[PDB]
This record gives sequence, structure tokens and C-alpha cells, in this order.
Amino acid sequence: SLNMFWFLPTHGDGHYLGTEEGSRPVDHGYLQQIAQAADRLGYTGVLIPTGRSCEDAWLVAASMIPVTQRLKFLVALRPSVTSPTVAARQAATLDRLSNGRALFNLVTGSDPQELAGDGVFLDHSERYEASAEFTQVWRRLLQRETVDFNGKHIHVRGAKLLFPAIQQPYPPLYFGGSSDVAQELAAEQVDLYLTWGEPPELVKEKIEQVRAKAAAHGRKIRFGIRLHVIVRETNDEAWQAAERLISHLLEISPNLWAGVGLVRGGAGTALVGDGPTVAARINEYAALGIDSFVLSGYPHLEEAYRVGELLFPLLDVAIPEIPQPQPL
Amino acid sequence: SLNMFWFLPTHGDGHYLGTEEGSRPVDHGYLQQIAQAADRLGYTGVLIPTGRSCEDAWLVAASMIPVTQRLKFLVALRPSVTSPTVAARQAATLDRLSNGRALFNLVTGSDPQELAGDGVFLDHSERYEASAEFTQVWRRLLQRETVDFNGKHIHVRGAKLLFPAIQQPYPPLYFGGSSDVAQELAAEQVDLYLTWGEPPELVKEKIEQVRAKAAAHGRKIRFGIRLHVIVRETNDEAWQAAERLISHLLEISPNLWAGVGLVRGGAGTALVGDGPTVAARINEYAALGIDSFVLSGYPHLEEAYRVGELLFPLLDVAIPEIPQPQPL
Amino acid sequence: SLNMFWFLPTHGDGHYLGTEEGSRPVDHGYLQQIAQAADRLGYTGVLIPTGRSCEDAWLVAASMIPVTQRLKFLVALRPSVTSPTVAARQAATLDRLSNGRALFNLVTGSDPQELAGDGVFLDHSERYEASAEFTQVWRRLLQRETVDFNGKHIHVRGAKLLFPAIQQPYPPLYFGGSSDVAQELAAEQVDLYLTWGEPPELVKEKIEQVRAKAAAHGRKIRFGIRLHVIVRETNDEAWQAAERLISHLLEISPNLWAGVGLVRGGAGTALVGDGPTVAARINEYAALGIDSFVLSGYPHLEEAYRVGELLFPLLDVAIPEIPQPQPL
Amino acid sequence: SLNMFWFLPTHGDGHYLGTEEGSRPVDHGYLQQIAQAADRLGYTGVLIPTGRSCEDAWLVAASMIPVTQRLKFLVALRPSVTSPTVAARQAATLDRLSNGRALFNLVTGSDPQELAGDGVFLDHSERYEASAEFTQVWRRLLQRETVDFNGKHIHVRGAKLLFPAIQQPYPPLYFGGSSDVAQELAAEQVDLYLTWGEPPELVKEKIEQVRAKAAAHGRKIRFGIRLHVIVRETNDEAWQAAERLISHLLEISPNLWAGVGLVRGGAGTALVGDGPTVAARINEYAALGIDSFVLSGYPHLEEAYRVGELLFPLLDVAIPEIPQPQPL
Repeated sequence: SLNMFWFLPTHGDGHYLGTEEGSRPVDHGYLQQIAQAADRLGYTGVLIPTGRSCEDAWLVAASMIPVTQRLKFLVALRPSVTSPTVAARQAATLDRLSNGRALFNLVTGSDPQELAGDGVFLDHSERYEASAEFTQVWRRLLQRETVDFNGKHIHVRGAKLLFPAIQQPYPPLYFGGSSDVAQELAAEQVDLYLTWGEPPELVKEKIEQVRAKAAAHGRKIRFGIRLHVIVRETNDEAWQAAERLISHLLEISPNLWAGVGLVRGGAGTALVGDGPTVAARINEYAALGIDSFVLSGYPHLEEAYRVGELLFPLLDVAIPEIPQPQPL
Repeated sequence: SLNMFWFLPTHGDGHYLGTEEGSRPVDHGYLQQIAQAADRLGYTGVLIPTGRSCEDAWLVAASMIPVTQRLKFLVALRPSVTSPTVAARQAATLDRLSNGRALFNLVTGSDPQELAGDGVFLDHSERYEASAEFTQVWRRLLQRETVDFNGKHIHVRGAKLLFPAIQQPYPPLYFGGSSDVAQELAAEQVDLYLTWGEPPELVKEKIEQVRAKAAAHGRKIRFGIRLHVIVRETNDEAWQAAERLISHLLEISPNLWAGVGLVRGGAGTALVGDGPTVAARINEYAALGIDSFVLSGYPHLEEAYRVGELLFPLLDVAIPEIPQPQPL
Repeated sequence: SLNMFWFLPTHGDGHYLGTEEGSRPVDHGYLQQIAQAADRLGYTGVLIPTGRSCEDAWLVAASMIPVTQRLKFLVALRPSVTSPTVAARQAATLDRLSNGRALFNLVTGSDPQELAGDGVFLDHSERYEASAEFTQVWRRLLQRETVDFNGKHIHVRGAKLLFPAIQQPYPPLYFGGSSDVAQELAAEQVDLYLTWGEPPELVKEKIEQVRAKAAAHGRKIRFGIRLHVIVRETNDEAWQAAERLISHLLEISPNLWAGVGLVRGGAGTALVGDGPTVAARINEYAALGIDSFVLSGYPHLEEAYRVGELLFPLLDVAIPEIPQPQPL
Repeated sequence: SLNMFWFLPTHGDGHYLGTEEGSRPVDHGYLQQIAQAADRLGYTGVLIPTGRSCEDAWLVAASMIPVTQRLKFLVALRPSVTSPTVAARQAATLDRLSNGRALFNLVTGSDPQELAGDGVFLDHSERYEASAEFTQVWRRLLQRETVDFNGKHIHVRGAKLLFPAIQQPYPPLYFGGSSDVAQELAAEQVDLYLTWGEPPELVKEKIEQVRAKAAAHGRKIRFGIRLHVIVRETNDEAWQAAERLISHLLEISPNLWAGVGLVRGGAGTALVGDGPTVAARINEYAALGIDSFVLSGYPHLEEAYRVGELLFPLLDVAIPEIPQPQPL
């Protein structure tokens, strides 16, 4: 069964890419409209983004807690910019407050040098090694270990957590991107590798280069893929939807459009097609070892109902369950 | 009018101090019970504490957003472990998602080996040093400025917020500290000075200083007092309740009990008496020039009802109002 | 300023009229998605329908109470089938629980003889006279009057309300339809007359025949109109939307389609056009004395965001306010 | 396991009986405080009363839906003033909107001149007559049947539900009545018999009868007892609390106080004692064959916490669970 995730557009949303035409204001009330739509439709979770152009994701995720019952929140976590101890207490609180629905996604991100804006100036090599030190402590702190640590970048003493998360050993850990050295910090520490939506070929390959660097540390790793979606009644209708999405400003693979990448942000590619054809490329990707799909659409409210109504009926989607209350 | 605040006991709650007896489990559902209590009884806001013994305050606070309409959240802000930038982004996000209901509280940090846990190893001098840098950058950042600042502790380059907070010039900033270096930082940068409950005299003097040290900097500051409360219908039942509270393990001033201080839990003093009395002492404090009172009790849900039913009626309370949604 | 209402499709919803293709399941979670969309977008209220094919409207309306803050609920009330006393206690509770957001719409309805299914067999003449007796008691009970009454159809003794509604003299009363004798029960007792969306002509006339029968009792009466809406970027796009809405099975006035009436239920007509043109026919109707507009669309979630994003910016819409809490 | 229920004091609440002193205002926000209390403490359901002194139970109940996840609602059903059909539609809507959490309680009605208020003028014989007709039609209607029934009071033709309830064969039906005609109606049509708290003996006998009068009709019925509770840590504090409760205006059996009956408010008896004692008496009752206990207290929020913290631990409580959302 597949784990279908939607997305919280906390950087902004709308009907058209590249322009304020058809724009859609984003506030907690709209963000809650999407999270609840997702909770209601069967999505396992929702990816909540990171970056200084986005409302803070921990806050956004935690404010959706009393209003959803089974949706999980995939909060993007930038190692380098925060203490691993703090990050382990926040992660613990998120998991507890939501009763086991916290999920974390490690991010380091190359461009821009936004790190500077946040008092971080490590080299591409230093951030990737600090990231590795960060999540080692984090992984250890979330397992009840009192941690004394002082490597190149991270330095803590008697680091201990008074209250544990609920998921075990710790809330799952996801890692996106590709790079090269990136894949390593993952193969050695994360539970699932997130990859941009590329043609099956380039993707089958990255699954190997990843699965291998993981096996070398004798560990199993999962895969998810981040795609944009533009599904409709018919392909005719879907290509038109796609063109119009770009109309205020590419099929690099069967029903794979980089039209969405024609702008400085997002999922670069989108599965454009009718119901059975998008289902087809989706499964195809699942045949390659992808068990999770982080989809998206503009606008995200209406589009989550489309992928949920046109796609889900044609897929073996993993339907999440509301967890029972922890006994008092 | 007086601004009455309550407390979210994110560290734990119960009817007894120092033992697991009569304890009460704290979780999202019980914190919401109190938050929602506070919102309806008319408390202006609610203070949410900081420390390794506490669920993370930002998350806890953000989680009460969709479920309270007027209540404000006094959240702890830590100048050392977090970049002033992120902290500026979080403050803004919190303020926007709640539509203007965020307030911050500066916590410089103490001992023993706790800060060592978050990887911050600085001297009592250096921390108050880092705080001033920190809040100078945070305040500036929340005012749409771009920042390049390199002091003894804070190094930020090109730091700027893409999205603005709602309140101007920024979400109020509260601060405490009997320390000498502290009242200074407060008189210069903070909006409200927060002091523990103490006999009228000892507090007059603390208010005397600060109000002067502030004016010298060409500004008017505000004062609030953190008292634990134990009101009842008679003084006899009050003392009885006070005595009961400790029963499993002091009156430094007319109906001002230090009993609550026996254990390193919560505030140190507590008004203890019937209504008209506690009101009266509340009014003395008011007279000094204190417009805000951050009360608390055990257990914190039943007590919020106690202070809202026996005390509010005898006081001139500022009724918080629900902010109209921002225009779309 | 205009009072814009949306609609809660408690009989079912979807993308296409007359067929289960594109259908959309309706539950409390979806019904809450629409109510909240409406609360968030600026709609004064939402019309919640009556009939044995619909989830009970009082229940649906009351279950949206803790989740909305300013939306009003227009609950359809069929006089003949329930006691006026009960109906006055339920109306009182709805208004109190929502803090003044209850609105009631009187309905009698001709076809079908569904009344039978509910133990009601009065003649067309008997229901219209029982309706009149019903709301006379209702109007009186909601004004604190102890009521002794026994006419043809209604009979009560010592009828009194222990708790009053909040709106005064009573929650507003709306009346739909047309008929002839119908207009009378309205002109003599209701606050606003609801009329099906007909061309400006036939509508200007009904406003008179109504305004007159009201003036005869020396009272003022308001008007609202119930239309379906199909608004888009351009008229080209909107006519296509319209055709496709019917595609699984008429412009009786400029941009007025009875296509939607091509099925056994709904608003018979729909304003089909781009933004400025729908705005135009809307104002036109307002020029005639319509101060309230009950709009609708398929699906109702997505369509409420369309009318809210394409239409509202072009109209002088009355933006509702969240009412402050009744003081304790 | 025992099924513990609580009470929504829609008529009023406070710490004292018979006077406005120590009173507490009841509104949606406080009822939700208790409903939400009940949901988290593990009470199976909550009883919401009927009468002119009460906010309407259906509305009150429906309003707690989006905010509770497992708690059930015991709502009053009135056979005389409402058609059995509507009542069938409402029951179904309530059951569906809450996803299977509705339970009904039959109330036949008493004196004095109250029914006269709702336009129902029938004799003590005729009302129990109308009840049986009523619930026979309601039960049949909730089982997808079409109905034509003309008895001494209920006249229905072609009555049928377009949408089904969730629970089968229908939402449980509870009933009370010491009356002779009552235990009969109960043994034949109801799911659970509800009796006031009485000394073990007097209740054994009532249970003896009913269990027989039911089997004769070829069916197993269930029993529940409506007790007011006053548990504390010692019996002394209990009696003290019991005495305090009346202080502004009796032990018919070991720790079974009739004091709560001095005023026509709530139930007539009340268990009064420390934990292990009250548990014990709860267990006696259990033994008789009572699986459900509908408790209450003053004020009803603080008390639900009292009974859930001092009593539950000493009992074998049936932990309600959250129902998984119906498949889409």
C-alpha cells in the first residue's frame, strides 16, 4: 500500500505560476482547510516546507493538531541552524501533542546562502558534516541516551530528554535531495530517502546508488518521491490545465512535465494525465521501490480533492488510522 | 483595568506539591482544557514556561490557536540557544497564525548544568551580553529591517523577514530578572517588566528603580507580577487549602504565603485568603503601577475557575476581545 | 452593502447534475469544510435546506458552531410538522449556543405530499393557515410572552420560554417561495422575503406585490434572492463550465441559465458569466431592493472559493463580524 | 467492564443547591469544557437532559460533535410532541454526523402543566400509549422500512428515511420509569433500562422484574443506574462536601445520601464517600447486572475530574474508543 502525502503551501498559493494574478492569500484558516481536506481524504500526511519565505513549519504543524485526527505532519528540519537538543525537545513535544503524528524531514539546502541570514557560514563540506553530527545527537537523544558530545561543529554536555517522543525508536526521519555526500548522511542515519520526481530511469538509478550506500552500513532504507500533479477526467483536459497553469509567463518523459519547474520553486516536474494514466506512472514508480508519494497542486485545496477523487480510487492507497488516546 | 493571565502547567500538575500523589497527567487535551478555560473566563493571556522539564512552549502555544479566539500566549524566548533570526521568523509566524495574539518573554537562563545541555557554554556576564545583542536584532528584524550585525556573540549577515508580524512595532516583549544587568536590559529594550510576587515594599523599590532606569533611556516601561493564587470563600478555607497543598512534603506578608516555594516548582509566593482580601492585595500591587497579573494554582484548571469566579468579580478586569479576522 | 450567503448541500454534491458520476460524498467533515470556507471568505451566512432527502438542518447547523466564528446559519423550518413551542426552544438554543448566529427560514412547501410521511395531512389551505398560526405563537414565545392559544390547527396552554434567544426581538425570520396566499403570511410576519432567481422583470414585480401586502399591515420587509452561480475568468470559460455541468443528461435572460433547473431540485436558474458581468446582474438585482444573495455551485467547496475570489472583489459585500462573548 | 457516563448540566450548574450563590453560568463554551472533559477522561458517554429548563439536547449534542472524538451522547427523545418520523430523521442525522455516537433516551413526560405548553393534552394512560406506538414506528423507520401506521395516537403514511443511521439495528434506545406501564414498554422495545439510584435491595427487585418481563418477550435487556456522586479522599471530606453542597437551603443506605433530592434538581440519590467505598457500592450495583453508570456532580466540570481520578482507578472501566472514519 502507498503512503500519499499532500503539501502545505506556506510560501503562497494560487491558480497561476509566476504572478499575483489568481493568487490566493495564505493564512491559518486556509492552511487548516487543506490539512483537514487531507485528513478527510486519506492522505497519510502533509509535507510542511522550510525556508525563510515560508511560515515556520513547526508552528504551522502544531497549530493543526487539535483540528486533525490521523494526518501526519512532515516538518522540514534544517540541522545547521538550530541546536540538536532543542530540536529533540521540539520533536518530542510535536509527537506527544499529536499522539504520534510527527514526522521529520532533514534539510541542509545548497542555494541560497540564506544560512548567512541566520548566522551560519559553514562550507558546503562543513554543513554536510555538521548535519551529520546534528542528527547523530538527535537520533541518540530521542532514544533516552544522556549525551556528551563535542566534534567539529556540534558541542553538548549532559544532554538529556525529560519526556520521550511516542513513535519508536524515534519519529521517522526523512531526507531529501540527491547530491553525493548527501546520500551518505542518509544511508547511515535516515529511514526514508525523498527524491525529486525524475523519469523512471534516472530514478531507478538513484534508488540503487542510495540503497547501496545504505546496505554498506548494513541498513535498510525506504523511498518516497515528490511530484506535482495535474490529473483530470481526460488527458486532453489535463494538458490544457497544465498550459493554463503556466499561461502567465517540456514533457521530459511520458506524462511528465517540467512546466512547473519553469519557475524558481517547487517540484520541478508534474504527472499530467487522466486518471488511469497518472495511476500508471505512479505505480510504475512504486514498482521501483517508492512506498510514499508527496504530491501537490495549484490551488492546493481544490487539487487535493482532485487527486483524492480521481486518483485514490485507482490506487492501493494506505489509509491512515486515528490513533487511540494514550491511557492516563 | 488589570490584565489577568493564567498558566499552562506544561511541566506537570496535581493537587499536591513534591509527590506523585494526587497528580494529574498533562497532555494536549488537558492544556487545551485550561487554555480554553482561560479564553472563556476572560483572562487576557496565558503564560507558558520554558525549561527541559517543559513541553516546548512554541509548539504548545501554536497548538492552542485554532481553539481559542481572544486569549494570548506568553511564550518563552531563549537568546542563547537560538539564532535571533529564526526566533524572529517564529515570533512572526506565531503572531500571524493567531491573528495578533503572541507575546514574548525573555529568559536569559540560569544553572546548574542545563545550558551545557543545549551546547551553550557562557558566563553569567556573557549571557546577559548575548541577550542584549539578541533582542536588539530580534526587535530590529520584526520591524522590516535588513541586518548585518557582528558583536561578541551574535553574528548575522543579510538577515531579513519575508513576512511581517501583525502587532506593531512588534509583539510585546516581557522580561524578568532581579539581577543588576537585567533591569538595565529591560529598561532599554523590553515592553513589560515581570517580577515575582513580593511584599508591597520590596516590590515598590524594584518598580521604582526600573521605572527610572527606563525613563533615562527615554521610554515608559510596564510592570507585571507573577503570583500563585489560593482564593476561597473564607480565609480559613484558604489557609486550610494552603496547608493541604503542602501536606505531602511561611507568611512573609499579610496573606502572602511563601509555602509554594518549598520545592523548585512554579513561582515562589502565593496570595492566600478569601476574595475581598486577595482582591485588596491585588489592588495594592495595582496601585504601585502594575497593570498585569500572571496568576496560577493547583490544579490549574479547577483553579482558573476559582480565581475567575471568586476574584474577577471583585476586580476591574480588562476583558480581552476577539480580533476581527484580517481582511482578505 | 450586500449579504452574501452560501449553501450547505446536505442532500448531496458533485461535479455533474443528474448522475453519480463525479459525485461527492457528503458528511460532517465536508459540510464543515464548506461552512468554514464560508466563514473564512466573508459570507454572511449559509442556507441549510429542509426535506426528507436532507440531513436534518438544525443538527447540521448546531454541529458547525464551535468550528465557525461569524457565519450565520439559515435553518429551514417547516411549521406544520413540529410544535411551535419546541421550535421556539430549539431556535432559542441555536441562537444562544452560537452567540446570535441563528437565522430561520419558514417553509411549507407544496409538492410532494411528503407531509403524509410525517403525519401531516392538511389541505393546501390548512397548512398555509397552520403555518400562520405556528409563527404567530413562535413570534410571541420568542418575545417572553406566556402564550395561551387554540385556533384551528395550533393549540397550546401556558407556553413559556425559560431562556430567551439573543437576537432581538427574535432571530430574524425569512420566507421563501411565491404563491399568493404565501406572500401574505410573510407580509404580516416575516422580516425578509426569499425569492427564486428570475429575470429582473418578473422579480421587480414580485417585490412590489410583496412590498404592498406588507405595507397594508404597515410593516417594512426585505428581500433576498436564491441563485446558482457559475462565474469564471471569462464568459467563454463560464458557458463551457455550464454545459459541462449538464453534460450527463436555456438562457432565459442575459447570463441567466435555467440549465440547472433541468433537474428535479435546486435553484432552477444560475448567473453564468465572467467576473464583471455576474457582478453586474447581481447589482442590478440589488438596485431592485435585494439586500441578500443566497448563492450556490457544484461542487460547493470549490465554487464558494470562486464566487469569493472572482465576485466579492467586484461587489460591496457586507463583511460579517465575530461577535464578542456574552459577559459572564 | 462498566460504562461510565457523565452529565451536561444544560439547566444550570454551581457549587450550591437551591440558590444563585456559588452559581456557574452554563453556555456552549462550558458545556464543551465538560463534554471535552468526558471525552478525555474516558467516560463512555454523556447524558444531556430534557425539559423547558434545558437548552435543547439535540442541538447541544450536535454542537459537541466536531470537538469530541469518542464520547457518546445520550439524548432525550419525546414521543408526544414530535412526529416519530422527524425524530427518526434527527436520530439518523445525529448518528451519522457523529459517526456512530448517538444514543437515545425515552422520556414519556410528567406534570404539572408542562406538556400543556407544547400542545399535548393526554392522560397518563394515553401518553404511555402514544410512546409505544411512537417507538415502534421509530425503531421500524431506522431499519429501512416504509411505514403506514394508524393507531390511537400515531398516524403515519408512507414514512421512510432516505438516509440510514450508522449503528444497527439502530442507535441504542434507553428508558426509565418506575411506572407499571413503563417497565413493560421497556422490556419489549428498549435496549437499556435506566433506574434512579436506590438501595441494592430495592434495585435488585426492579431489575428482577424487568429482566423477566423482557425475557418473556424473547429478549435480553440491559440496566443502568443514575447516581449523583461525591467521592473524595476520605469519607469525612465526603460528608463534609455533601453537607457543604446543601448549606444554603438523609442517608437511606450506607454511603447513599438522599440529600441531593431536597430540590427538584437532577437525580435524587448520591453515593457519598471516599474512593474504595464508593467503588465498592458501585461494584455491588455492578454485580446485580448493571453495566452502565450515569454519574454527576457539582460543579460538573471539576467533579468529572474528581470521579475520573479517585474512582476510575478503583474500577474496571470500559475505555471508549475512537471510531475510524467511514470509508469514502
